[PDB]
Amino acid sequence: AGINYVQNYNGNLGDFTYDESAGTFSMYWEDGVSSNFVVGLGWTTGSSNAITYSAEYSASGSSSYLAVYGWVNYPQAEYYIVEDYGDYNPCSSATSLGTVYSDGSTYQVCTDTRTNEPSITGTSTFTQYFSVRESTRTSGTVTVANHFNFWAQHGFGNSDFNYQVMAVEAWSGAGSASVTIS
Repeated sequence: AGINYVQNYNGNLGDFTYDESAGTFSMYWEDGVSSNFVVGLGWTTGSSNAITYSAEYSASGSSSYLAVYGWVNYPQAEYYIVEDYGDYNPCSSATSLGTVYSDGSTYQVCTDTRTNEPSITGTSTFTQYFSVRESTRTSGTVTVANHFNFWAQHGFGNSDFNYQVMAVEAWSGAGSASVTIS
């Protein structure tokens, strides 16, 4: 992997363990949470290389994602390639951009605008891009490039990347996750 960055945003709301040199991490939020966490492992600068992962992920009670997650500095954007998830589909509610096919499934693609919300520069206004896998799974390869190229026709800057990680996020309910990046 060449993992050089640990993502920890409110990981203390649950039990986050990781080992950078093995590329593994776990997160348990068995009791539930009612605030947002995002944890995981990755690289201080994102790129379009494929990511292969393997996970156990149990969050059917939970507003949660298992996703490639990362940011672009300018135009400021937060992005997700959601491989599996719980009770909430961000594309149910956001503006639809269409569909992309990659790595064995279609993904619905959507975007949203967040105003004065926490971001890599503090509090600011940014765009979100989502690809949500139609056949959810917890192991495989994500050909990031196919998503970036599709989003780029819709304004995604597709360069000037900040961090990028394989992540678990939850903001409600309980669940459990253990992930290896290969």
